[PDB]
Formats: sequence, C-alpha cells, structure tokens
Amino acid sequence: SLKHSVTQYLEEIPQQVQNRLYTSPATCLAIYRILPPLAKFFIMAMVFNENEVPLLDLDKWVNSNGKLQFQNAIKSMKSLHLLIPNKSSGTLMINLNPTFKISLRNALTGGEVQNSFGVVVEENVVSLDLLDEYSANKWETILHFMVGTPLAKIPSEKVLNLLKHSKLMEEVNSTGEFKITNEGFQFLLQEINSQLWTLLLQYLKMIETMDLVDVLHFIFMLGALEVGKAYKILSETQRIMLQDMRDYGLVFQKHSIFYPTKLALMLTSDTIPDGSLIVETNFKIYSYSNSPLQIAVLSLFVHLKARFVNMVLGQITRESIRRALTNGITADQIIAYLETHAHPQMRRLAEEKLEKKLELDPNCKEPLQVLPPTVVDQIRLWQLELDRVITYEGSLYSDFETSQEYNLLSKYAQDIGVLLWKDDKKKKFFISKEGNSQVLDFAKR
Amino acid sequence: ARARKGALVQCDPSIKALILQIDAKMSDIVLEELDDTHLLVNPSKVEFVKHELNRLLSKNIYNPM
Amino acid sequence: ELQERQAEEKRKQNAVPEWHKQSTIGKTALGR
Amino acid sequence: PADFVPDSVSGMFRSHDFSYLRLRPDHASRPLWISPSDGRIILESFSPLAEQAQDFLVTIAEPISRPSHIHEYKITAYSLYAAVSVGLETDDIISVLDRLSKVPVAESIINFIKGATISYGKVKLVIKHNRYFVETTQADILQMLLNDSVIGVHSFEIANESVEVVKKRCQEIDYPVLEEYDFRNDHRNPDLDIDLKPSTQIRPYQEKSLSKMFGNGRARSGIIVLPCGAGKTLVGITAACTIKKSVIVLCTSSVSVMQWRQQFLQWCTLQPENCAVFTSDNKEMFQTESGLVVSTYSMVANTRNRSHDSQKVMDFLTGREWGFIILDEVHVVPAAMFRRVVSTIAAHAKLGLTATLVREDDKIGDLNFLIGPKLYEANWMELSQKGHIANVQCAEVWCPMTAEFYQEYLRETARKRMLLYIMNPTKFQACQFLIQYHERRGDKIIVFSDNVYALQEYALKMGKPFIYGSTPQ
Ligand SMILES: Nc1ncnc2c1ncn2[C@@H]1O[C@H](COP(=O)(O)OP(=O)(O)O)[C@@H](O)[C@H]1O
Ligand code: BEF
Repeated sequence: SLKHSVTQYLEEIPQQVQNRLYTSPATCLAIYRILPPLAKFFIMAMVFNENEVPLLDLDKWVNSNGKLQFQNAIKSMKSLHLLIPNKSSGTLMINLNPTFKISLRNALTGGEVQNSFGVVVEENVVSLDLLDEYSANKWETILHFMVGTPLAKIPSEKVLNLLKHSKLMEEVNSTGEFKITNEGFQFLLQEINSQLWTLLLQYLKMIETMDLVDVLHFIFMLGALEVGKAYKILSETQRIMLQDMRDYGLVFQKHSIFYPTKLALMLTSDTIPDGSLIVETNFKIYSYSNSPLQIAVLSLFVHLKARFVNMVLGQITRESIRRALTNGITADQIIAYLETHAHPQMRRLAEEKLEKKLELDPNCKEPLQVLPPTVVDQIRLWQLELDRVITYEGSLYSDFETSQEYNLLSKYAQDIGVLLWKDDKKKKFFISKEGNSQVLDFAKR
Repeated sequence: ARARKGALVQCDPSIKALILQIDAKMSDIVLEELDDTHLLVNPSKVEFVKHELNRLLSKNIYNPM
Repeated sequence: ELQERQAEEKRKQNAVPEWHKQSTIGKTALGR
Repeated sequence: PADFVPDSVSGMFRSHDFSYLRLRPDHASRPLWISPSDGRIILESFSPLAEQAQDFLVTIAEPISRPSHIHEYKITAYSLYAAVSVGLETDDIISVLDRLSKVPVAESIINFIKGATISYGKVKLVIKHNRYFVETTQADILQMLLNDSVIGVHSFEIANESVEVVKKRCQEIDYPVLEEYDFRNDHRNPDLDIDLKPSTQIRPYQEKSLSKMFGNGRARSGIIVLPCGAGKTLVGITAACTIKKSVIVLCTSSVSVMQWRQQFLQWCTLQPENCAVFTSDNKEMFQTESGLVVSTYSMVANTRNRSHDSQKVMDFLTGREWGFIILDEVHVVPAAMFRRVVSTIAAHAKLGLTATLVREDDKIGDLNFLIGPKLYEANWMELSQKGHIANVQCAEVWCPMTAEFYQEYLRETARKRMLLYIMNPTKFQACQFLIQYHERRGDKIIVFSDNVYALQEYALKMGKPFIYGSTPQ
C-alpha cells in the first residue's frame, strides 16, 4: 500500500492546490513513476503532443484482456486530476494538465528547471563511514525508543511530539511511559521503505499553517537528490524543515551545504539471512541473527535467555506473550512475523511436509505451515484466555408497564445498534452507555 | 420505565460460577442475575476481579517453576 | 477393479478423521 | 570475557550473554554450540559432522530436547560419569569437543570435564562363594577403604547388606566402584550353552547399545533405556546368550513374567528344561547346573510374609550364587524397600531395563551407585521415521464442564472434587461418539481409566469388558 497511501493523500488535496503541486518538474517526475505501468504509457504519449485525443482512441490501445486494468488506470489518473476530461462537439475529449504537461516537458528536454533538482558544489564526502552510520544509528535510535529498550540519547521533541500526536506509540503522562500499539507493531513489520513513509505521511498530516505545497516540493525533491553530493542553499520553510528532516536521519548537515542520505534514495523505489530463527515444540527460540533490530523486536513477545555472537537463543513464555498481548499485539501479527521471517531450513522441511502431505493424498492442498501447528494453536488459545471475561458499560431497563413499550424501546435500540441483551420473559434489556442518551430521548418521545 | 447503571458481563457457566463465589465472599460484586450467560456487576470491582480471578485460575494451570 | 477397490478401502482405513484435517477452534465447541 | 563492550540489548540476557567469545572461521562446518555457563549444547542436525556428534553427545551429555532440526544436550557430572565408564578419558572428550565446537571451550568447562572423568576404574567389588570381597588392584587402597569411617592386590570382606552404604560412600570419596565381570575366565560358575537362533534380526540401534557395553570386552553394570515396545525384553536375551552363565530375571508383573519366558524361548535357543518360572501359580525351580529364574520384585523384595511354598524358592534363590541379574523396569528399584534386593542377592553383574528413567522424587540419580551409570538411550522420532515404530497423531480434547456439576466443584473438597469433574456427562457423549466413529474405521481402541468406579460405570453403560486389580488372571 506504498503508492496507495501516497496516492490517497494526493487525492484529498484540492484541485487548486494540486495545480500548484505540478509546477515543479521534480515532483512531476515522481508522480509520473507512481502510476501503474499502463497509465504511464498513456501519459508519456499525451505529454509531447499538443492535441486532444478522444477516450475511445485510448481504449483501442488496450487489449480485451487488459480492459479491467484500463478502468483502474483511468480512474486513478482522473482522480489525481492529471487527466482533464473535456467534452465538446459531442465527443469526450481528453487532455493533460497544462502545468503538469509543461513541467514534464521541461525536465525531459533539459530546459529551465528553476533549480528543482538543486545545485552541486563538488564537495563529495565518505558515505559508508559517516552517512550510513549516522542515519542508521539515528533511525535506530528512534526505534530503540519505540521498542522501549534503554538508550542514552533520546529523540528530539519534534519527532517525539509527532509520535504522541500520531496513533503510533501511544503514551500517557500518568503512566509516564511510552508503549507500542497495534499499528505500532505493524509499523515495525513494514519494510524500510514503507517504514519511512508512515512517519513521513503522519508528518504531512501533523503540519498545520510551512505551506502544504512547500512540504511536498521538498520531500519529493529529496528523492531526486543523490547521496554523497553537496547542494548549496532553498525555501525559508524548507530551512527549518531541513533541520527537522535532520532529526529523522534523512539529510546530514556538517553544521551552507546539505548532504542527502541513503534513506533519501530508498524513498523513491525499492532498494543465511539475518533475523531467521527456529521454533521448537518446547517453545524455544534460536535466532541466527547478529543485529540489535532483530533482537529488539524479538524481545517484544519472547523471553530471551542467552545470546551468542552469531545467534540469540530464547524461550517463549506465557508471561512474555501476555506482556506483548497487553500492549495490543494480535496473535495474527505475531505468527505473520514468524512465518515471513522463517529460516530456510524450516521452509525446506515445511515444503517436504507439504510434499509428503500431497504425496500421500494429492487430492487436497494443505496450507504450507513452516512452524509446528501446536505453537499456533497454543498462541491462539492464550489469546482466547485474555478474551474470556467480557464486560460492557451501560444501563439496565426494567419495570416496563406494558410489553408493547418494552418491545418498542428494545426494538428501537436494536435498530440503532446499541442493544446488548434482552429477555422477553423478564421484560428487561441492556444497552451500551453510548446509546443510553438516545434510548432515553426516544422513551420520552 | 426504569434505568439502572451498571456493567454487563458476558461469560460462560464456569466463569459465571467463579463470579458467584467472589460475589458470595463480597456481596457488592453481582447486582442481579440476568441469564446463564449474562451478569450485572459493580463497575468498581471490575478492575479487581479481573486480576484476582486470574490468580485463582493459575491453580488449574501448571506453570513449571 | 476389486483390487483397486480394496486399495481404495485400505487408503480410507488409514485416512485420519476430519477434525485432524483442520484446526477446529473457531467452530462451535463439542457437546450434545 | 575481556575487553568486550556490552550491547544496548545485553540487559535482556541476565549474566547469560555469550557474545564476549569469538567464533571460529570454520563455523559453517562445526555444528556445535556450547554454553559456557550452564553447559547447554545446541546441535545442528542439518550441517556436516552432525551424525558424528549425535552419538558422542548422547554418551557425555544427557538429551534435554531433540526436535527435528536443533537438538539440545547438556553436560553434567552424571552424564560425564556415564561416559568415563566406557573407556573414555578427559583427553578424548576435550579433543572431540574442541574439534566440533564452533566456539572455543571455556576454562570452566575444561575444569568440569577433568574432575569427573578420572574417577572411574580404581576400586572393584568382587563376589566369591556368596562372600563379598572389596578387591583392589593396588595395596595403597587399604589405607583408604579399611580406614574409612563407614567401611569396616589386598582383598578384604564386606557385609553383603552394607553394599548399598559403601557404594554411596564410594560416590562421596574420589574413587567410585565399577562392576566388571570377566565371564570368559570365570569357570567356577556353571556355564549355560544358549545362543540366538538364526531367525533373530538385531536392529541397528540394538547393536549400537551392545557395542557401547562390550566395547572394552568386559561386561559393565548399568542401565539401558529404549522406547516402549522397542524390545527391552530382547536386550536381556542377548546379554544372557553372550554371557552364557546362570541368570535371574526380575519383572514387575505377573502377566509380564509370562511374557518374558515366552520371549526368551522364542528368540534364543534356551531349552525348556533349563528354564524355570518363579511366580505365584507354580513354584518349581530348575535342578540343572545352570538355569534361568524369572520372577518379580515382590517375590524377591518381600521380607516379612513369605509362603512355605515360596520360602523354599527364596532359599533356593539365595543359596546359589547367580552370575547375572536382569532388572526389568529398573525405574522401581530405588524405592524404599526394593533397594534391599541389590544388597542381599549375590550377582557379579547387574543390568537395568526401563523405557522411562524418570520419576517424581529425586532418587533417580541414586541409580548411579545402585546398578551403575546409563549406558545408552535411543531417540523416539528417529525410530518413527525409519519405520521401527508407528507415527502418532497426538491430540488433546478440551471438554467444558457442565454448569450443574461445576457448581459443586467450588464447594467440594479436593478429594471428592476429582470424581466430580471426571464423570461429567459431556465426556460420556464424546467417548461414545469417538468409539463408534473409530470402530467403523477398523481401529482397535484402548480406553484407560485409573478410577475403578468410573471404569465399571463406563463399561456397564457401554457393555464392554473392563480390567482392574480384582480381576483373576
Ligand atoms: N528384533 C525384534 N524382532 C521382532 N520383534 C521384536 C524385536 N524386538 C522387539 N520385538 C517385539 O517388540 C514387542 C515389545 O517387546 P517388549 O520386550 O515387551 O518391549 P518393552 O519391554 O521395551 O516394552 C514384542 O512384540 C516383541 O516381539
Ligand atoms: F512396555 Be515396555 F516394557 F516399555
């Protein structure tokens, strides 16, 4: 949902503001890449020709097989307002946005760009030693704070304010601590690309009054910049944002020239294993990983017991699982992490198990379960234990003069979906606290 | 026409009996019996029964050391 | 055909029950 | 652990982080990880040298868990005491351990192996004409054994009953005793000419167990553990056939004793004339020079009330000097009174057979000085995948308690509570459905129930036979 999340945000932008967003070719080049392959084909056709083409001509290009894709492509292209539908002379003519059309032409033809891509000072620096370590550590520092593991340096208030204000990393002053949420665990599960977009996407929504267009001109322009290069100094709002981006480990500053980082290019497109582990029937964990990230995430729902240089060994316990569940982590997410981070040895034996299962009876195709079924059931069973006691808040209605009134009030609650329990024999029912006021008002009327 | 604020508890016979035993020891726990799968409980005691009941159930489950 | 039928019966005699095929947790609990 | 910076996540491991040590360049080949603190051993079963260590580890380290991929062993004093017995010195253990370990062996581990792998093989207990002599191969031991507060080429007598005391005492002192029998040069005891018939087919694991016992050439006293139904009975037959001397067998049941004789007869070439069964039914003993008596612990461990018919047999057993004793289900010998038999009866070698070597109390460890160390153990899954034993679809059915009964469960006491939730109606329904469903599948079902009252109620309700203590043979 990488492009979908970014595309969804662009749709809510007003058309008047969308036009301003297309002025800079740098943004246009990225917005052109995010569209589906078929959509990109048509855009490249219309950009260089100064004419209007009927939609029927576009349909002729697509084969009958790809008709469904032509509907998603046109719908997505029309949603962004990049494709302007003009109807005249009884024909629904189709044209591209002039600003987007002009912006794309300038970049591709090498025309004036208004420094959308920046400038070069030729003061290259070493990236692996400093840039990789700095951003990796800076991106790791926020993760250690997110995971809750102790670490001396804490992230700046700018990002910290964003985290609390965002659904990520729910906090309470009375508790005085920060804990991960259901979406927080999902955030940790997402790849680095999406893991960076989520925080940025939250940042886009957090910012208020720094112009909305200026923020996009900077973030998209950041991907265009190439790591290990210098760029002179930029908008006034971008200056404070540039410092703000420095807190996210995206841009490195020596203290006139700013240097992008590996994460900057990773934002545009994508790009034994570390983190792979073995799960036994004894609820033991043996991770063939040497990295704080894999160790830190495993400790969320695993009671670590010992570690080696190359691997880390631990044992799953009810207490550790209960601690993880208390934080809002669903068992489905836990198994997904284990399944998607399974050791090749488990996969090979699991494939053999599927082959053996199909070899004996090839009629049925049982699911490929890497880890023994008992672990999944017990983990799910532990989840059921937490959900054993179910309690609601509300009011109980009784002492009804007539059955008709009891049925009327009870039926009304059911219609509005606030009824939790009823009994015709006792003429009593219970409604949620949320619907209490609505039921009372109906009772009076 | 009469409303009574409270907490509606939905559970199984086994949990229902455990709540009754806690209600027997502490009268205020259960306010009224609704059905074999629903009980009315005092809101204040919810935060205490939930943690204490788990300790009672811990006897039925063997945790090795 | 009889031997094939006998083989089919032999395979059936060795097939595991249905509840072993799928994890029956979501389904209603066993009882009367 | 010198000049090793702790990691930010090192606090999660409480004095258990083992990242301070370095990994050898040949880690990709070496399959072993060694815990420098607890002695835990993690084994790679999908890497080279896995099979070469799967047997060595079992000798020096007891198996904690051995799942499909990664096996878990552990080195302990008892485990080392078992390996040192079968011609193994500290150098051999260290050399193989280092050659297979990805990480270097810590000094603490080396110290542990050295201490316990040097004790075996300096004091011998011998028996002659029903008289127990603690014979030693050097004269220096006299200043130790004769001067011990408990005890009392040089040989001195010792009380037969006090064997259980000195043997435990020998554990505390540096030198433990080893029971080795040179049956080849023992001509005083009448020999028995028996051998395994050609129809026998010794399974590979059976041969491995025998090799670990007869590797040096002298029979060693100890315990052999094999999976239930693996053929522990046949193990005793093979030992009797190779020793070729008078042997006595103790088995913990009346039916099982009847099983042993039939198995003896079928598997070996023991003539019926030389075989005698000492059970409650018949009490006639063999009169041949060498023979076999198969009895039970209750017939050898009982001390107060023995029958007149059973009193002569007990004297018959005690009078003669047996050459070999086979203790089937050796998990019952360390009991309060069964231990008395090992000190009373005379035997130059002792063997223990049991599928399970665990029990609720801590007396299991006492087996080391009672019968000897554990020689060999066999995996369960390994035999399952090789067709030696069947695969099992183990299941656990959760039957919710009915509302009516559960109400009494709260008020009722612990002793009566058991019967309350064991006879809930839901269990009756499930059992009937399962029995009918599995019966049509052509499967022979076994229903276990420790409660006799429930057994009769279930049996009479379903009209099926039931068996318990009162039923006649
Ligand atoms: N080598 C073998 N060949 C044939 N059957 C064997 C062999 N070893 C064991 N068995 C069979 O295994 C079964 C169980 O033997 P038993 O000695 O009672 O096992 P345990 O005492 O270990 O429970 C018997 O049916 C026996 O005949
Ligand atoms: F059933 Be056996 F004697 F383990």
